Amino acid sequence: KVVAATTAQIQEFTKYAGIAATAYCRSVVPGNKWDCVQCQKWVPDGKIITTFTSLLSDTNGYVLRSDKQKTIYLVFRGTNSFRSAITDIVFNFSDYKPVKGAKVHAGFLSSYEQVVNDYFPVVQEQLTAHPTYKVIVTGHSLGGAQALLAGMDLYQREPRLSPKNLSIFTVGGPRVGNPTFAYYVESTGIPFQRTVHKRDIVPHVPPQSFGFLHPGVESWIKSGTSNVQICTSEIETKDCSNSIVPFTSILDHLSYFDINEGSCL
Repeated sequence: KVVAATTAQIQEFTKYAGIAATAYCRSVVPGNKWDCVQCQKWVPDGKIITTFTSLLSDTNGYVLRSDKQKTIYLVFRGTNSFRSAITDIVFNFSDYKPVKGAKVHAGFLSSYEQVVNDYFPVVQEQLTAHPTYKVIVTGHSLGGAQALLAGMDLYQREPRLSPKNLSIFTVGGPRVGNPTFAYYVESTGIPFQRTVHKRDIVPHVPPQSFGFLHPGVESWIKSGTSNVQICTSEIETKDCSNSIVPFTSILDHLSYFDINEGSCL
């Protein structure tokens, strides 16, 4: 139930932290260029299909297609001022209208409704252009809450996406919903991989005392770069990053497998 990660999996989890890091380069969004170091390192033939920015909540993201890897990537990020994203949050809920009994964080859902009409027809269009390709959704920090709600809404509202071609990856993701929402997520069968690095605070906020719970399987970077234990349950265990609480840190939020997550370095 608590395995070490095969280097093959450490490679996979690193590829996606590197793509989530690209969303912080201005030149990618709103710059509309794929010429950043991480960019070119993980998906060299990427064609940026779109970028969208929400000036209201500073939720940015982009749709990217890679004919080589047969993947359509949906990537998000919120604000990169992370000490004010954490101190200025409200741990209140909104109803998750698709599922009876579910509720998600109120602010992350209002940032999501703000940008859904900017990616969703573009993704749909690329699956009609490219029907054999898979959709990977990804992000760091607040961008991880958007990614989980994004992959769940693509599941709900697009017939062609299912566990065969929809995948979700986040590094640094906050919790998003109450236990019924968590339950529904693992019930979809969409693979969700939540990596958290060492003592990073943000997967620990909003806390369980307020009613929030994480779905998906946790892969914890314990020491440095290849020491990743996997808590293979699809609901969160106290066996992985929850064991270090309250000895928590915002500084571990800022690099994942040694890639800067926050400043495009």
